[PDB]
Amino acid sequence: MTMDFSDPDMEFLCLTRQKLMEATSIPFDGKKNCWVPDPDFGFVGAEIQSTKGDEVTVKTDKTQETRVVKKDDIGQRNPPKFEMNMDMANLTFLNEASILHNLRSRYESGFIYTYSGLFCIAINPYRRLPIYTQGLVDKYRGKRRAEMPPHLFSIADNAYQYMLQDRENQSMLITGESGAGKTENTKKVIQYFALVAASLAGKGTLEDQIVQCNPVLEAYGNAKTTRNNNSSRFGKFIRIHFGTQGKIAGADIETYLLEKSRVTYQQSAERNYHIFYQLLSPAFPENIEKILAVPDPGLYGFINQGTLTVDGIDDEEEMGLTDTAFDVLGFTDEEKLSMYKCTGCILHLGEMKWKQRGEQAEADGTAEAEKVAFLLGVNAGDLLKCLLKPKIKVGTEYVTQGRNKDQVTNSIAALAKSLYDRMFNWLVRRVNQTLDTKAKRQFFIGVLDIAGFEIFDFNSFEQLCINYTNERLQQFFNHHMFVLEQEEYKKEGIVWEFIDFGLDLQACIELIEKPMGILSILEEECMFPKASDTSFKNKLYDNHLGKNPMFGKPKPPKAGCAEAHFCLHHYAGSVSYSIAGWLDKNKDPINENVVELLQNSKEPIVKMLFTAFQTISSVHKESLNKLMKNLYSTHPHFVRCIIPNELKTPGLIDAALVLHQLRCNGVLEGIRICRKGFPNRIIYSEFKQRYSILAPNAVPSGFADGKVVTDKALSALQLDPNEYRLGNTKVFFKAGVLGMLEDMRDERLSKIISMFQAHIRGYLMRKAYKKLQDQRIGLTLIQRNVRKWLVLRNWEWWRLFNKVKPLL
Amino acid sequence: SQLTKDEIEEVREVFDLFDFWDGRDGDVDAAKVGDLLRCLGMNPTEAQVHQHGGTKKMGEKAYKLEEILPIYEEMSSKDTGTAADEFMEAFKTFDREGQGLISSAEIRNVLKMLGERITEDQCNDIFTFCDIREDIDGNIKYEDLMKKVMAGPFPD
Amino acid sequence: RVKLSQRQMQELKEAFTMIDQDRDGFIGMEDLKDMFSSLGRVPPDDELNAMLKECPGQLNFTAFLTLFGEKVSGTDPEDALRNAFSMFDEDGQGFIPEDYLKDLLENMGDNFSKEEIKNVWKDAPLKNKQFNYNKMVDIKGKAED
Ligand SMILES: [Ca+2]
Repeated sequence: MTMDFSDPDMEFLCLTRQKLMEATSIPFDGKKNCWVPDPDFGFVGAEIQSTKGDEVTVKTDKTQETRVVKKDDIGQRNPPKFEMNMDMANLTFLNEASILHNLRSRYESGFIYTYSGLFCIAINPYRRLPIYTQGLVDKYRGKRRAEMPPHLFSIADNAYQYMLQDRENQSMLITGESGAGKTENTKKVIQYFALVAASLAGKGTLEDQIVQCNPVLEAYGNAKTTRNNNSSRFGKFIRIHFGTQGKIAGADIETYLLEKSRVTYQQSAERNYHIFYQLLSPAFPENIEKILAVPDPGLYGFINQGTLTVDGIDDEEEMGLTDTAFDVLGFTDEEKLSMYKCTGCILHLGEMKWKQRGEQAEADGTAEAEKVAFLLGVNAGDLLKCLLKPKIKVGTEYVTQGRNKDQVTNSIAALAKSLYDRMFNWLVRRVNQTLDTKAKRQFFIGVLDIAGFEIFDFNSFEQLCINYTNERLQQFFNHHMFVLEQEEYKKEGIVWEFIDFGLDLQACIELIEKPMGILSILEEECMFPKASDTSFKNKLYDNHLGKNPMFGKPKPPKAGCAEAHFCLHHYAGSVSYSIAGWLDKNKDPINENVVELLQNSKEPIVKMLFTAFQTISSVHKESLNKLMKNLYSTHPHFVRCIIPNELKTPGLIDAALVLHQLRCNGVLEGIRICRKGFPNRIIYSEFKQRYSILAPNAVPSGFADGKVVTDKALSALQLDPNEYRLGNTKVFFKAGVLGMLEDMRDERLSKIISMFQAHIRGYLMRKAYKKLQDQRIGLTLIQRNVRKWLVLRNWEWWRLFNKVKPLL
Repeated sequence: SQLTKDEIEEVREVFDLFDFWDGRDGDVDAAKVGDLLRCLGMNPTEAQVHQHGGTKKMGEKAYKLEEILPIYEEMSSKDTGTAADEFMEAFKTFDREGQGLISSAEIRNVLKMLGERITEDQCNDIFTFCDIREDIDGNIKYEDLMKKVMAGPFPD
Repeated sequence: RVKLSQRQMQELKEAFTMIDQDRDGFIGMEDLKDMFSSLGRVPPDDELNAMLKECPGQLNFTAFLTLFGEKVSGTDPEDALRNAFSMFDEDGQGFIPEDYLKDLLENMGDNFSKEEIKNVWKDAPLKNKQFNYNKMVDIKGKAED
C-alpha cells in the first residue's frame, strides 16, 4: 500500500491501514495450516491432522471436511504478513495454490490489479470502478512502480518514462480473452499516454480515432472459435508515437499472422470471419445482389463448414456499425463496394466445380466462373484457361497444363485466401492513412494484441500454429526476466549462476522450426502426391520419438474422442496434436499466371494483386519471424488480463479458469523461473525491524547496522547458507525461508511474553515476601506469647503479682 | 559442581519462610515451588515450574529443604530467563508508531489475553506498583513498564 | 532468658517487698498467709508450702527472680504483642476475624493443637464471631477485665 490508505480514491487500490493490520494479523500456525487441492474451487486452505507414510490426513476450514490428501499435495500456505500481498513476487511460498489465493482474495476484496514479477495482472471486475481519474493520473504521474499500489497506469507511465529516459521504443503486450476487457485496457492505455503528452506544462481523440476503426478490422480479423464468440485471428500492434518532448505525435497499426486457412475451412463449432456472415443479412439487400448472392449463408462451402450464427450475436446490427464505421474512417462507398464485392467473390470461388478427363481437369459450369471473372474484372475464358491450363516458359512457353481436379480445387482456394489477405493488408493500410494525420515521429510505445496460447480437446495444425507463436513469445519474456535479474544481482554483487531463461523453451521451439523439425518435415511431406496422413506421422515418429524429450506420444481415448498423434512440451504444459488434414490445410501455392492475369481492370484489384508454390507454415514462419525482430527491438511491458468467471458476474472466481489462464499467461512460468532463484529480497532495515526479536542484543535499535543484524540473526539460527545471499542492500532468500523466520518470530514472541509475565509474578510475589516476613514475627509473638500464658493462667504465683501490684 | 554454602543458607532462609506459613514442619507444599523460587529472585514460567515438580492444588506433594535445592539449582541451568533486549523487541511488535508508546488497552490485552495469561487483578497491581500512568492518549511508555518491572518492588 | 528486664525485676521488687517484713527479707510462710488477708481471697496450708518447694529453700528476692524463670522465657515486651496482632487487623480495630485466627493459629505457623485451640476459645474476647486483640493482649500481662 502507498500514500494515504485513507485517501478516498484508493478505496479499490490500497486497503485501509485499519483494514490491513486487521487482515494481516489473523489466526495462523505455519505448522499445520495449508493449501490443499479441492475439486470444486481448485485449491482450498486447510489444517493437517496426522501423518503416516505418503498419506497425510487433513481438515478443511469453511466446510471442515477431513480429507486424506497425499504428501506432494500439501501446499505450504503463506503466513499472514503476505495476505492481500501486492506483488506475488514477494510470496515466500510461490506455489500454484498460493498464487491463486493472493489473486482471489484480492479480487474478492474489490482489488483487480496485482504484480507478479514483471507482470501486471488485472482481473475483470465486471462493473465500472473509479480507478481512472485525471486526478489519480497525476497521482501516478512520475512515480516508479514501487511508489504506488498496483494499477495499469503505473505500468503505462513508467513505460513512458523509459521511452524518454533510455530513448528507445516501448512495447506493451497484454493477454486475456473475450470478457477480459483486454480492449478497454488498451483503450485506457492509449488514453493515458495521451493525457501525459499534454501534461508537461503548456476531430476525435487518440483513443477514439483508433477505437474508431477496431470494428472494420474485427469484421475481417475476428470470428468464433470453439471456445470464444469473438476471436481476433490476427495479431495487431497498435503503435502510438512521440516526439523528443515525450509529445504524442501520431499513431499507426501493424498486423501480423492473419489466420488465412479460416477463409476456406471451418471446425464444426467454429466460424469463418464475421464479415462474411454479416454481408448476408437483412440490412443492405441491394448489395446481396450486387454481390451475386442470396442472404443464405449456408449456401457456400467456404462459410458453412462450421456454424451459422453464434449465441448473443445480432449479425445485422454488426453489418450495421461496420458499414457505419467504414464512413467514420470515411472511405468511398465505391471502394466500400469493391471491398465487399471482393469478399463476395470469395463466396463463389468456393462454388466453382470441376471434373477431369484422364488427368486434366475441366469446368463443371461457367456461371460461378464468370461471377468471379466479373466481380474481379477479368475475362472468364482466360481465367478458366489459366486456371485449368496455364502457359509458362524456359525460353519458349509450354502449357504447364499438368493440372487435374485435385490441383484446381486447391488452386481456387489459394486465390480466395490470397484475395482475403491482400484485402486485409489493404484495409489496414487505409486506417493507417486515417491515422497518419501526423507531423514527425521519433519513438513509439506499441501495444500488442495476439491470440493467447491455445489448448482444446481437439488440437490441430491451427493450434500448433498459435502455440508455436506463443512459445516464441514466452521465450521473449523469459529472456527479459533473465537479463534484468542478471542486472538485479550484479547491482547487489551476488554471484550469477544461470544460463539464459529463454533457453528453457528453445527445445520445443526448435522441435518446430529447425530443418527436420515438425513444420519443415510437414512441408517436405507436402510435395509428395501420394503423401498421406500416415506417411507424415511415420516420418515424424521416425525422426523424433525416443530421440527427443520434447516430442512424445499419446494413447487412443474414447471412440469419438479424436485420435492424437503426438504431443509437445509447451511452457503451458503438454499439448497433444492430431495430424488429420495438415497435409491438406498447409498447401497454399501461388499460381503466377493468375497474378499477372489478375493485374487487370478494377482499380483496387489492380492495386491489391499489383504489389516454388509455398505453404502456410513457411508463411507463418516469416511473419512470426518479423513480429519478433520487432518485439526484441523494443523494451517490453506485460499486462495480463484475466477472466474471473465464465458467467460475467463481479466478485466471483472460477479456480480452474483462472489457473488455466495463468499457465497460458506465463504468469506461472515466471514464478517457475523466479523459483529456481532468490525471489524474496529484503532491505536490511526491513529485515531488522522484523526479526531482531530473534537474536536481540544490547545495542540500541538505533546504532545497529542492518546488514550486521540480519547477518548475525541468521548465523544464530544456523541457516543453510545455501538458502540466502547477502547483497549490497538486501538479503536474497529462497523458497520458504521467510516462511520459517516468520513462524519463529511468532514462536519467540509468545515465549518472550510468557516471560515478561514471569518477571511480573517475580515482582508481584517478591513484593509479598517482605509482608509474609513481618507477619512471621507476629504469628510467632502471639503463638508463643499465648502459650507462656496458658502455662501461667494456672501458676498460683502468676496470679499473685497480678493482684499484688494494682495494689501498690 | 553444586551450589555453595551461602547459596544454601539463602535457599534455606526462604524455605523456612514458606514452610513456616504452612506449619513449620520441614515441608513446603509443592503448590508453592514457583513462589519459593521467585522469592529466591528467579522468574520461572509456569511450564518451567511444572516441568520441575510444581503442582497446582495445595494438598498433593511436599518438599524438604534437601529436595528444593537441586530444583532451585537445575531451574538455574536455563539462561533464556530473558534480557531487557528480548522484552523490547517483543513489545516493539506492538508499537504502532515507533515512539515507545502503547495504548494501555493493548499491553494489558497482551498480558491478559496472551501467553501464560495473567489475572485482571495482577495487571492492575503491577501497574499501580511500578507507578506507570497513561496520558490523554500519550499512553504508556512500555520501556518504563519494562525497567520498573525488572527493577523489583523494593528499588533502593 | 535474662529478658527479665529492669522493668520486670523492679516490677518484682515492690512485689516481694510488701510480702516481706519477714526476719529481714524472706517471703516466709507468714509473709504469705498474712498477705492473703489484704488480698481478699482465702488460703490453704499444704499449698502455701507447695509454693516454697519451688525454689530450693529460703526465698530472698534473688531466688525470687530465679523462681520466675519460666515467666521470662517468652514474655516479649508490652506493645510488641499489640503490633504483632495489629499486622492481622486490616480493619480499624474491633480487630481480627475469628476464622482467620483459627486457620492462623491452628494451621499456620507454629501450629496450635486442637486442644491448644479450645483452651483459647474459653476465655476469648469475642462477638460478631470476630476477635478482640487489645483485650487479649490485656489478658497476657493482666490488669483484669
Ligand atoms: Ca510446614
